[PDB]
Amino acid sequence: DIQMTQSPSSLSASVGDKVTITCRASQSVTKYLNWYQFKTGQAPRILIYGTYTLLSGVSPRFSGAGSGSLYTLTITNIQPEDFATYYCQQAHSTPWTFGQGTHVAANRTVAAPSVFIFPPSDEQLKSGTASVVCLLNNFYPREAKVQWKVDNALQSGNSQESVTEQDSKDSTYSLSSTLTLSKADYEKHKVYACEVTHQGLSSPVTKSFN
Amino acid sequence: NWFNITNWLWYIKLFIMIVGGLVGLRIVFAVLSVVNRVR
Amino acid sequence: VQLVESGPGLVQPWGTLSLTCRVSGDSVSNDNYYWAWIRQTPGRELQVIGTIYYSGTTYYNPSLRNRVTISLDKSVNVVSLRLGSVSAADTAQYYCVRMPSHGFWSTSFSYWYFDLWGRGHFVAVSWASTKGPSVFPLAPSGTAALGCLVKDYFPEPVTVSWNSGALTSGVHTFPAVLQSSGLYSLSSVVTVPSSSLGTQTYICNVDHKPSNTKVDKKVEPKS
Ligand SMILES: *[C@@H]1O[C@H](CO)[C@@H](O)[C@H](O)[C@H]1NC(C)=O
Ligand SMILES: C[N+](C)(C)CCOP(=O)(O)O
Ligand SMILES: C[N+](C)(C)CCOP(=O)(O)O
Repeated sequence: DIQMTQSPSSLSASVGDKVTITCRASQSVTKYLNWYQFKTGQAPRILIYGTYTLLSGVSPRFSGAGSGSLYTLTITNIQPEDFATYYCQQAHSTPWTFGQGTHVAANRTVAAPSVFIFPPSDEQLKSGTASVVCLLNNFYPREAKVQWKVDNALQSGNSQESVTEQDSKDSTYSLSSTLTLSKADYEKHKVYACEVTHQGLSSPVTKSFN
Repeated sequence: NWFNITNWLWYIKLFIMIVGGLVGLRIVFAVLSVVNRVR
Repeated sequence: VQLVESGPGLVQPWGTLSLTCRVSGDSVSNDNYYWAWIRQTPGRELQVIGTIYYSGTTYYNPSLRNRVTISLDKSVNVVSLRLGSVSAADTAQYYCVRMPSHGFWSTSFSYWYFDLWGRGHFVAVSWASTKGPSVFPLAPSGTAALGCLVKDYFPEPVTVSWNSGALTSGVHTFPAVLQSSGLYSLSSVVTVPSSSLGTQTYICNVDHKPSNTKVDKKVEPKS
């Protein structure tokens, strides 16, 4: 089977930038190289076949080039609807193989997160467990640290985090840190606080309840 | 295996086309029949 | 024009996973197209499972040929996939796909590409049995945030909407997380103007079709 590798694995670009994605093969694929676009909401969508040929309704901003073991997709004037993940595929051999994918995400100005804290629902405390949510809304860049502190004692392991995909219009991320506890332990303590560190914050920001 | 066959057949198609417009086709039949006669 | 894939959400190990793709544009016996199945593992690797022609000819990926079957049903215009002796490693998004068959005299002969894809259909392979989710309010205390915590459900996926589709701007529905218990949990949160809490009611509509669970929970400011 023909090995496919794209470079770079991840990249970021500002709207307007030129973006090139490279696809290298272990053998020569003699121009049987296709490019496809993947967005999370919609069905996958092809954009190029046979190295250069654009399909109808694909913008001519996209253009393909290459030969042998080395191919390249190029986005001329990258627009909001173009941020997505791109795959190359070979049609030369009997078992078709795709590349691993190049994810194109947005670079934009730093934006600090809005921090919220949500206490656990009465209903769920009746059920016998307790979830406490920290929400970090609409921030960039993606990297952010979320510390849990219960009665000034630092926590670890009992909490899980999740992060949304970049917003279609805002171009920013949001993140939920859910802290799950037995009703016992949650009843033990008094003061629950969520500490946030992020590039766009000068001092760590903490939000808390009793 | 077929999808792999097409990668050689494309070159065969190219070959056929270049001798398509360049040696008319009636000429091709005629020389075909010439070869056959030698049999 | 339209390709609708469907099948089970959850399949037991050593079971058989059967999918159907309903084709809503033209007949599957159109001699201009092949059809194919392509799958994506959660590890993002894309794999060609196999192709089938209106005439009956199939190609199967070597690593699966011992245990895969594709077939079309012209009478109802569907294309079916069966995958046997299924393991956890077969948990994937399964796309049904169309592939132009260019005849010899086309300008674009021998160019083989997947030109149209359906939305996909996710299949988890696990011994665990279905489980509907619990829905708990995340109550608000310039702009306020509120939401719904959708905890302890199996398998994926659940869909959360707000005001039956009417509230769309400012919504953030998070990816699920796998808890130690082996069940899934997520949160969905919206930011609204605080002036509106005491006047506008906010309901979240959670749906979990793998267990036929539908729940509508209203989120009121905290007390
Ligand atoms: C975004 O733009 C600035 C401009 O210099 C650059 O330094 C930075 O590396 C970019 N961010 C990323 C993640 O590449
Ligand atoms: C395989 N191919 C025919 C599409 C391209 C190879 O031929 P060429 O374009 O290099 O002359
Ligand atoms: C790519 N194309 C289908 C438009 C033309 C193919 O011709 P060729 O590149 O094989 O000579």
